[PDB]
Amino acid sequence: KELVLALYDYQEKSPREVTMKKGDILTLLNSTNKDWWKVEVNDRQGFVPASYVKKLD
Repeated sequence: KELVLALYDYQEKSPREVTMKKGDILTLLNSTNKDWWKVEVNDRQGFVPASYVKKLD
């Protein structure tokens, strides 16, 4: 698709979230929410804080 860049690390705090590290490059799955975007990291899917990633495109 698409791609975002993780600007910060994020540990999942809930069953529909996913973990990411600074610098990771993620596939954006759904950005229809203002606060949480669904991303695919590496074989994992779930939401992160929208503003902890940046679009590239």
